[PDB]
This record gives sequence, C-alpha cells and structure tokens, in this order.
Amino acid sequence: SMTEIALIGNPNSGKTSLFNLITGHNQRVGNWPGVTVERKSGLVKKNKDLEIQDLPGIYSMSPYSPEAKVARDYLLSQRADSILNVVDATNLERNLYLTTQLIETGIPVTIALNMIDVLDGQGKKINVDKLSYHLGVPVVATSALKQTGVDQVVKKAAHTTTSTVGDLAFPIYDDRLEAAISQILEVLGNSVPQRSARFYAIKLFEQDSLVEAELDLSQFQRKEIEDIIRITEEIFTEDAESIVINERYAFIERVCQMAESH
Ligand SMILES: Nc1nc2c(ncn2[C@@H]2O[C@H](COP(=O)(O)OP(=O)(O)O)[C@@H](O)[C@H]2O)c(=O)[nH]1
Repeated sequence: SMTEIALIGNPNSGKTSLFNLITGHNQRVGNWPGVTVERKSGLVKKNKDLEIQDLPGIYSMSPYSPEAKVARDYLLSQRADSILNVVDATNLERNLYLTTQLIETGIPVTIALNMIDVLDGQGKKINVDKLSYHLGVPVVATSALKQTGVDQVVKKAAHTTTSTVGDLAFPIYDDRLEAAISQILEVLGNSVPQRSARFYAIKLFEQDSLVEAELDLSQFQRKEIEDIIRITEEIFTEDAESIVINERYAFIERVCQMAESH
C-alpha cells in the first residue's frame, strides 16, 4: 500500500511473535519467485497504510543460501522504505553483525530491541539511548511476551524512511578501509544506485562474484578495483574478506562496551 516495511532479524529473535502482534489476521503467505522459500507479508492491524514484508531469519546477508539471497535481492531493490530489524537483546553482539550489514544497504534501519523482559533475570542491562546513538539508528525496547513497545516501534519505523532520511549514517571503520571504499566509490559513479553504493563497494572489495556478474563493469573499472584490493590487502597483510569481518567485529565490540552492563 503506502509505506513498505521490511521485517528481518536472526532466527529465534522473536520475529514471528512480533510479526503476529503487528499484523494480526491481515497476512498473506506465498512464494519468492523461482524458489521454495516462503514469502510472508501483512498489513499493520492498527494502520492499513503500512505493509510488512517479512524476510527469512538470517545471521548474515553474505552467504549464498536461498534465505540470504532472498533478503539481499529484496533489500537491494526499491520495494522497501524502512527496515525493521528485530534484535535479540539477550545476545546483542552477535545480533548486531546482521544489523551492520542492514544499515549498509541505505534503507533506514529501526531496531526493535526484542526480549527486553529476559534481560533482568540474566543480570543484564542495556542503555537503549546510548546504543541508538552509536549505531546512528533509532532503538525501541520491545517484548512479544508482555506485548510492550510494539506500536511504538512500528510508528518509528514508519517515520524513518528513504523519503525522510537525508544522509546515510553507516558504521565507520578503520581509515585504511574507508580510503579503499571511498576509492571504489569514485570508480563506480553511476554504475551503482546512490543509496546502496557503499553496500556495493564493500561487496566488490570482498570480491563478490554475484555482484561482479550483476554489475558488468568495464575494463578500466574492474582494473582499478583490483589494484585498490591488492594494495589494501598488502597494507593490512590479510585478505579482503577478513579485513571487513574484523572491522565489523571491532565496531560492534566498541558499541556493546558503551551500551551493555551487568
Ligand atoms: N520471553 C520472551 N519470549 C519471546 C519474546 N519474543 C519471542 N519470544 C519467544 O521466543 C521463541 C522464538 O520466538 P519467534 O517469534 O519464533 O522467533 P523467530 O525464530 O525469530 O521467528 C518463542 O518461544 C516465543 O514465544 C519476548 O519478547 N520475550
């Protein structure tokens, strides 16, 4: 209908429980084209102008699994206006790995910090506002068990969209990697969508074959990117894939130190 919201998080983060509260009996079950992966969507019960596109639970957008491919293709397309990232608050650091990839898509992320009621019993506290600040995304505490925060997070995701968010606030990595990403961006120009340019730049840096075949870049474009990779790999003395994963982990680690307590 009007605003299209992508619902995604790790498996066992409470996505289904949240999807059900939000949509009630306005659901639609189907098929992602060509594959047997279930496509589920629904209208927001309290606001039929908002549709929710549920996406398969994944730990990462990287793998060449059907589930991750579905998520990648949907989120690199133009259908979604907002990403509503369901996060398991009792397992924050591992959940944020996908989150970082989600922000890089350029579709504005809103986090539903789910399982907020489980924290206390585990002797765990989170500073929602501090977590929100360091990720550059809105964060709203939710619980599908106690049915709290649900309307609040939906409303926030609905007002944090591609049409209302001006500048992309991606996670900032080591200068040396940013220099490489920045240089790949220079080379790319119009060859990639402006919103998801950085996502494409990181993928080409990681030497993603699917993206490489998709983009069909020129001789000169492909050559410069090769030289950027080799020189940066040399600078770090690691392969590209490992540089990126280690930058994500360092960033996420910082963030969890700032926001988590015992
Ligand atoms: N205590 C508590 N349990 C939850 C919450 N959200 C979901 N669950 C439970 O977590 C389990 C997994 O929920 P689910 O919606 O299937 O997560 P999903 O695998 O991402 O779809 C179920 O037993 C839910 O009842 C929550 O906020 N608090």
